Amino acid sequence: GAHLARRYLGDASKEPDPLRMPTFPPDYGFPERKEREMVATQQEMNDAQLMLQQRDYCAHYLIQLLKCKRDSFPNFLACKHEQHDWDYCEHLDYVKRMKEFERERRLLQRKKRREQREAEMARG
Amino acid sequence: SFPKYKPSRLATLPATLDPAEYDISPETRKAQAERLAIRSRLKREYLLQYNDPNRLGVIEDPALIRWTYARSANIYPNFRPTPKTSLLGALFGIGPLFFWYYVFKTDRDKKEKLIQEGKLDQTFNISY
Amino acid sequence: SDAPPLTLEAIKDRVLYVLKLYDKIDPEKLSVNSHFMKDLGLDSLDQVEIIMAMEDEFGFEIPDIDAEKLMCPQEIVDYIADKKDVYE
Amino acid sequence: TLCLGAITTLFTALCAITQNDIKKIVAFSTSSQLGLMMVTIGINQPHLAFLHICMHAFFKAMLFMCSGSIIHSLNDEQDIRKMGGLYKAMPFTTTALIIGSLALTGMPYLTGFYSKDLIIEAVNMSYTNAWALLMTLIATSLTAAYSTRIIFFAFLGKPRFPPLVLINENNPLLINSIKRLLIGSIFAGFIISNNIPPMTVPNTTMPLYMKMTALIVTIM
Amino acid sequence: QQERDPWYDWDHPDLRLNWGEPIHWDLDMYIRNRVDTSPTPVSWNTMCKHLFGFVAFMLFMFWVGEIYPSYQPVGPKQYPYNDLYLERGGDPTKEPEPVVHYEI
Amino acid sequence: VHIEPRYRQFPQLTRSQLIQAEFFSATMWFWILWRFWHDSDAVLGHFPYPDPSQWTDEELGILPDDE
Amino acid sequence: RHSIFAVTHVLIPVWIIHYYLKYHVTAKPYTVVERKPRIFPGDTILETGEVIPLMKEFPDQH
Amino acid sequence: MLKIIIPTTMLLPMTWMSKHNMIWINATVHSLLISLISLSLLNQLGENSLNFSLTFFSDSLSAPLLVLTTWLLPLMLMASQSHLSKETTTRKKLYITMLILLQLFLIMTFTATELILFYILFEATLVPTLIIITRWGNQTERLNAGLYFLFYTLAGSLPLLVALVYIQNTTGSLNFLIIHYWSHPLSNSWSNIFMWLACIMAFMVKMPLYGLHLWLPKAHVEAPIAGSMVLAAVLLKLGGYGMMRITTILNPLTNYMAYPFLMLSMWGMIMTSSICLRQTDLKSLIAYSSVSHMALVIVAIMIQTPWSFMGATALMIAHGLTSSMLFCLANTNYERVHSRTMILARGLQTLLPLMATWWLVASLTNLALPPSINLIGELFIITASFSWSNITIILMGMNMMITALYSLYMLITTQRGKYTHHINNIKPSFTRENALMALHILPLLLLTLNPKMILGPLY
Amino acid sequence: MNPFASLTLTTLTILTIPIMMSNSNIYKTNLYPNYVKTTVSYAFTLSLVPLLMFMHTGQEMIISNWHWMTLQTVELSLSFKMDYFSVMFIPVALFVTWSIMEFSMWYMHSD
Amino acid sequence: PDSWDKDVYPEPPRRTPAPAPQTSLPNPVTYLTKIFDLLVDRPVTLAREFIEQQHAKNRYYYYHREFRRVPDITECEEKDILCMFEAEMQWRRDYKVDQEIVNIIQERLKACQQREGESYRQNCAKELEQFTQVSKAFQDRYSDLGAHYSARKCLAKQKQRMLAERKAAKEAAAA
Amino acid sequence: AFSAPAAYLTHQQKVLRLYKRALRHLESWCVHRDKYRYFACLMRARFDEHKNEKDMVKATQLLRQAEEEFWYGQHPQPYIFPESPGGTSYERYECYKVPEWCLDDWHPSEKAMYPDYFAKREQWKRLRRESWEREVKQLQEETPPGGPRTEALPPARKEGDLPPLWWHIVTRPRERPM
Ligand SMILES: CCCCCCCCCCCCCCCCC[C@@H](O)O[C@H](CO[C@H](O)CCCCCCCCCCCCCCC)COP(=O)(O)OCC[N+](C)(C)C
Ligand SMILES: CCCCCCCC/C=C/CCCCCCCC(=O)OC[C@H](COP(=O)(O)OCCN)OC(=O)CCCCCCC/C=C/CCCCCCCC
Ligand SMILES: CCCCCCCCCCCC(=O)SCCNC(=O)CCNC(=O)[C@H](O)C(C)(C)COP(=O)(O)O
Repeated sequence: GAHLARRYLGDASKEPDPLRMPTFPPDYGFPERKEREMVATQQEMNDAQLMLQQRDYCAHYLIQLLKCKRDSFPNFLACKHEQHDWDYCEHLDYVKRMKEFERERRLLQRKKRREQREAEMARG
Repeated sequence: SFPKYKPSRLATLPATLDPAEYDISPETRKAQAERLAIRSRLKREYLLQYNDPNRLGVIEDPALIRWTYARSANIYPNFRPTPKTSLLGALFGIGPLFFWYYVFKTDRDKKEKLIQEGKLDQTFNISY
Repeated sequence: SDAPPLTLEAIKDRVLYVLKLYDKIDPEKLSVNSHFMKDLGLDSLDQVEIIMAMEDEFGFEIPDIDAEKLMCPQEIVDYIADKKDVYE
Repeated sequence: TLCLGAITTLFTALCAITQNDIKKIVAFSTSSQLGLMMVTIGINQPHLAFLHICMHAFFKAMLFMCSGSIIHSLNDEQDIRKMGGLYKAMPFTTTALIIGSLALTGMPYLTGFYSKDLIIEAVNMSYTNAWALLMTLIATSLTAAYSTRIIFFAFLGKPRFPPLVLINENNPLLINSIKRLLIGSIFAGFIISNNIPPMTVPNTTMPLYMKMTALIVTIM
Repeated sequence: QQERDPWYDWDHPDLRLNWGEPIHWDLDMYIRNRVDTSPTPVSWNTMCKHLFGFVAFMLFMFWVGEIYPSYQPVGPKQYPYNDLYLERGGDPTKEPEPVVHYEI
Repeated sequence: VHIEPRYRQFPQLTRSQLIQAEFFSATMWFWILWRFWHDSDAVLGHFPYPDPSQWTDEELGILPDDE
Repeated sequence: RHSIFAVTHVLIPVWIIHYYLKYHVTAKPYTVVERKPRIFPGDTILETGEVIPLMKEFPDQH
Repeated sequence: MLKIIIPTTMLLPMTWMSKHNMIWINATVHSLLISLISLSLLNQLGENSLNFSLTFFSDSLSAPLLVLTTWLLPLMLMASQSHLSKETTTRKKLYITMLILLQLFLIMTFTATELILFYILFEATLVPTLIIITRWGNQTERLNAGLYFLFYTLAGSLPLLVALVYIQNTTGSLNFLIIHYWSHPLSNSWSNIFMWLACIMAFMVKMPLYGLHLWLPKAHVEAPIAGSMVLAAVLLKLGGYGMMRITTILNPLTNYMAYPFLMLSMWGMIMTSSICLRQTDLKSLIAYSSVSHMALVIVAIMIQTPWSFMGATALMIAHGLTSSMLFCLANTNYERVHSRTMILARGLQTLLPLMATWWLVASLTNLALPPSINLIGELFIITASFSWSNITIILMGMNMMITALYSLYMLITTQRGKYTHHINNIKPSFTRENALMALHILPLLLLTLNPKMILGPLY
Repeated sequence: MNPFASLTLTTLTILTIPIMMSNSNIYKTNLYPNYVKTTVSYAFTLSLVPLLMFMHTGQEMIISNWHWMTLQTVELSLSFKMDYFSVMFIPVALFVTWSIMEFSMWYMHSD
Repeated sequence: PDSWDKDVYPEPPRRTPAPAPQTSLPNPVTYLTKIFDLLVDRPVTLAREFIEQQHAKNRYYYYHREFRRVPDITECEEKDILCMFEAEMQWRRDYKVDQEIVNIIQERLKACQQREGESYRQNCAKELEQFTQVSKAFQDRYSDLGAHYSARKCLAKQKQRMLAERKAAKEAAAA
Repeated sequence: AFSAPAAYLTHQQKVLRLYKRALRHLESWCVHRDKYRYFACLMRARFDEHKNEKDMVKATQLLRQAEEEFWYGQHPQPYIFPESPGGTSYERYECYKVPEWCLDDWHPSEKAMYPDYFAKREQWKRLRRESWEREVKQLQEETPPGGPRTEALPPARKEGDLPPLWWHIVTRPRERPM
């Protein structure tokens, strides 16, 4: 989707732009925002040679999964807990991204409506 | 009644859709008779040497020799300088050369001018 | 291996078989030397249908110019034998 | 690359659904699968494309072998309009071809599933051209369409071949080759998928309707 | 040469020619390994229209889809160490502008 | 193994080919059923897709149209 | 006569190839290059015996 | 280097004193021995050339050409003896004398240290070739062909002589070493422009250049098989060797004087490749193939880069071998059926399978299949031209598409299809023809095994 | 010496033996197709081993064994890459070719 | 091995991890490795021992040819042909040596790209810098000479570059 | 392929050929047998509805309209028998067909095997040599002075003659030579 229909048919001025995002500063609506912490050091990630696209905030679970995959080689059906944990925390990262998108959308629509209302008040 | 089919150069008209073969005259029948007569005479001539036990070699075909000679050696004696011939020769023999010369000269002038200013990204360009 | 080396008697048997299932042809009155137009009283369209049945049965096409000339089952048998190099 | 893959797969899948020569149908299916591979490359998923190559080789070669067996049995006849009821006359060939067609259509837990399903779900969840996505979905429906055409015309109904029945598929070489590729087309997807290290970020969070898109379009 | 009757007993069956008959000036172009002019079920200038319309329509719709892309309602992907500044090309003696990602 | 033509009759079938075909169809269906029984999440999805509309404004942090 | 095929078609070519690679190809630098093996937290290096420490006290989102 | 020159001058009286039935054997065995002797010239240095004496020197560009010539003479002898069986002993000895004189003149041509002696020998090569073409040609057109071969060359070479002597009055020497060490720039003037043209047009007409190539189809079709072999394999490379030797003094004028010749070479490459598609004659197809390849060589020499020079040398060697093999292959069928029309005898694979294999290998090598040296030279030239200008990859690419087409077309026209029904005089191939084809093809792959030896001095 | 390289090279090497034997007294008998089928099957089962090594330790290699020629600054060598793609695709192609050859023996019997 | 100097061709200290089994199942890779060792590596080792034992019985040497330095083209008069010949040969030899240096650096870069795996973009940038420097120097020295190159043309190129640099520096000084 | 063509095609022949083509294309459209039988009987009724048209002009106009309708409604991909000029096995075996005269070029060692076959071949060659002159004489005597008008050849009539121009028809290589 409905977001595509809303942006491409409805009013796109209150619809977030995925390329140009975010347009608001990170501590605008929040009194304080906690800094996201990373568990795996740069050297561990380099030594594991994960990839340039797998070196996100989720790399520790991936390193664990790779280690247990290498350890239990012939039994290729044993690394289910580690895979599940990695997939779960990936899902959490995705949910956080959806949260950021929805926050940006409501920020844009609220700010634009409030600017229009303030201009209307100043016009009368 | 039904949509019509119009022939083209690379998609000709079928025999069953040719109007000329459904309106006939005894003159056309005579012409077909002569055509079959010539074809049968040529076939008999071919088959007489084809079945000869004492024939060893290649049955020379005057038609093939005529085709090759017309395609290769008979062209210049029948060539006349006309406006069409001269214009087509000048076009197809001069236009491509000057067009390609202009293209390559323009590209190389652009390349050289970029080189002089020092902005070409010529790093690692060792082999040339 | 592949299909067996078809013989003359097999060809004649198949021809008479496919002809005996034609509703316009009497089985008893049909012989290997019966003429389609004269002996059996069929028209040209029936001959065309018979030739098409032969093409369907033996799995190869008979050119029209060659097809028109066939008039008796023996002619069809001879044509099929000559086409497939059947000599025994 | 993505646009070229999309147009290729759409056009070849659309052409395949009306063909009567079985070899032509399988060739157009191969071309559509290559277009899908190009689409997968276009969305920045090369390892998925390689896995799809490996997955597709098995059942494509095996489907071609089944078609060749059918052709050889019916005196070198390739038109499906003269291919009658071979469901009972060619049991092993029928079983193999049905399994291969199911694997091609992305039937769950077969060889084609573990690559094509992930390819579709990765295309649905990326910043790509919308027309390419629509063309990919139409192509993956037309895949099932032409597989259904092949099965329906080749194995169901009444005989349409010449009356001299030479059907015989009892040869150890043909049976062994088709059986080997059949076991491959049943288990290689799972075995290979579970035995390679993760080279891709998985798409774990997906809407229920969009996660099932390939199955729905295949069933339609 | 494809237009000629294939059921005739030609002297050269492959070329579909007879001995002694005149040879076309462009025989090597029409050897039926090459340019074919045999009639088609659908008229020329009608196949051209449908084909050109199809290609032009696909090109236009691909461009339209490019200008109206499809995506998911998600924010940008986040990478820890300043969008992996050291990983994507090094340059360890410049102190890039910090890139900070906050919890939500 | 020798099989002769039938000429408008059903072709001769040996027991081995029927056994092989039935066995392989049965094993394919058994594999599909067993894998779906053990790995259903690969088909039906594993993690629930949340609805952005139900997200409270406090956790997303936008001011109540005042400042 | 029984397993002669595996001797003149597998064993001899692999003997020749191993000889050529071990004693001629490897005699020059950078002729055979293998990518460095992966190292994870917790392994022990074979040569120096170094043990790689553990990894930062997982938050344990059980 | 007289150790190679004297054995040919000894081949002469050896042939003239042999018994009436032992001329071919003696000529073949001793030509092969001389080729084995000349194989030693390939031991080249990396800095300077082998300066044997005040008169002869050997570089790494002329050594492969000498080896090719000494190898080609026995092949010409093997090919010639089939159709000269009815000839008298004296005329056979005269034919062998013509071949020996041609080889001797080429050998002294490729190693002359001074430009005027090189010109003298490069012009003396005209007489034996013209005599062979006019005297032992098969059809009435041979006469005219000879004339087209002669004057087309001479009109290009007469100005060069003048230029040469002019240089001697200006710089004081024509020795190549002194000329190279004492090179001075050529200013942009009309006199320098015409000096450039005089020095270049001879080798341009020898290559030949597009527009100046009308003599080549005539000469290569009307000549006997040995004549065709010697024109295609070696005689076309004289222009390239001369251009490489002479372009040392033409800089920096060439930097802008090469434009018309580059355009002619590229567009005529495309044009001749297109011509080869519609050809009713089998020898003219090979002739126009030679024209296209030498146009590529002209481009490589004109752009004047080391990669282009290496590619040009490799392409000349590979083209010589390939064209000689193609001519011999066509001549076998001609000797069988007494006609050069391509569509006369078809389906020859059914009747002559090993000859079909020879045809396939020759055609695959013609269209530059990797990793043959043909493609090595072609790819080096293409890369150098891409460095020269990026748009060239269009024209070159077009050629690389057209060439293969006609090549395979020829094969499909001659070997595939169904045989002609009325031709029943197609005898099984002799051991002589098979040995000729094998001796043509094996050195090609052997050179592919070690390609650094035909890549010229720029290697 | 880490049999990965030797086995990977041997897998490609043993495929050319029937090509070299095509001029012997086996290309003239009726046992040649079986000979080629057996060669392909042996090549497949031999190539199965580097796949196992990669699936265990992720081992990859490049082998530049023969130096063909060198330009001024460009070196051309006979080099092979045995990364994931090669070790994963070679056994699959060998398996498919083995089955195809077996099928061919029966399909092309009358040729 | 010691066949080549390890300073011209350096390598990292080659850290490898010890095996850590976690399953009761046997590992087929080690079993196949043992079989391969016992069936291939030992006969090949014995044959190589025989070959080396035969070689050590007949030992002889070959030497690297040493060239002294002759006056360059700058010490050469306009028409002194002999000194020109010597200087030109020396220049050609130096050109070949420079090409070989660039080749060595390129081999180093390729070795890095293969060895470092997925971290090649960061882990081996030092050799990228080395290749950039050596390629820039080689391009400044020898590029654009074309065919028929010589010591005189290289000297003219160097003089032109020196004049341009001196003019630019003198202009920048006045700024 | 065996019968000599005539100067032109008669109206009956054209109608019969159209009937065959229409029936075959209708079979291509109607895949199933019962549907094909139903529509083929309908087509037969359509064809024999106007069988008794005494005016040839209207018959030819009906034929024209039938050809136009057939061309509009023809199957774009009609069924072709495998060995027909449009089939997938049309000229498959032409690479295996070798003329008999090649056996004249065999080495005597090759001819040592199959001695009886080559004895029979010598018998056939001698028969051809002995009958060629009589064949030529019969063709000369039977031909009209203005040359042949068709491609039909006469049969043998005398005691022991052979039909003229028989060597290259009797000694066809085979349909499945190798
Ligand atoms: C079929 C193929 C045969 C072989 C073809 C070979 C091609 C030969 C052509 C020669 C190429 C260049 C010749 C002349 C060099 C410059 C070209 C000139 O036309 O351009 C301008 C020249 O301006 C005018 O065009 C003057 C020339 C006009 C008279 C020439 C007639 C041109 C008509 C074409 C006739 C075809 C000639 C070939 C006949 C076969 C350049 O301006 P400018 O800087 O001032 O002159 C530079 C020389 N300077 C430095 C001494 C001053
Ligand atoms: C860049 C330079 C080249 C670019 C291509 C430009 C067009 C080239 C035209 C080539 C002309 C060659 C003429 C002689 C070739 C041989 C004769 C010949 O081809 O005969 C046609 C022969 C017979 O036809 P059949 O369908 O097989 O019928 C058989 C049943 N009766 O069929 C063919 O071979 C057709 C070949 C011609 C196709 C050329 C047109 C291709 C154009 C491609 C443009 C699209 C580019 C793709 C871009 C993708 C985006 C990255
Ligand atoms: C699938 C799409 C294509 C199918 C569409 C086909 C449409 C065609 C249907 C209409 C065709 C006609 O009515 S056209 C009807 C043609 N009418 C005549 O010819 C009148 C004179 N009669 C004769 O010549 C003979 O009796 C003859 C009838 C030849 C029988 O020959 P025989 O008795 O000696 O066998």
